[PDB]
Amino acid sequence: ENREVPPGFTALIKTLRKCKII
Amino acid sequence: ENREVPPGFTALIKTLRKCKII
Amino acid sequence: NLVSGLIEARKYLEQLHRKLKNCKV
Amino acid sequence: NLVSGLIEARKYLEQLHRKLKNCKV
Repeated sequence: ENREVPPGFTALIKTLRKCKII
Repeated sequence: ENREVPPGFTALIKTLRKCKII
Repeated sequence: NLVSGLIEARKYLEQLHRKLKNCKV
Repeated sequence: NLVSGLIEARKYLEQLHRKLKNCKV
């Protein structure tokens, strides 16, 4: 994806997972 | 992108924070 | 594919939001 | 942008993603 709902979102959520939140 | 990062992200974040409580 | 990416990103976001809503507490 | 939210949503997205990145584990 490279217009709307940008990679930054998916990356944030992935980072949140990596951080061990869920 | 005209409408980058939609209200849906805010609703997600809100529900995430709610679910987390902390 | 651009639109595939968009709808999939939307589906992913929506599904996460739905779960995190259903969590309720 | 005229749509509103965008700049604040972006700022929050970045700030939160960066804060989460600093979690490092």
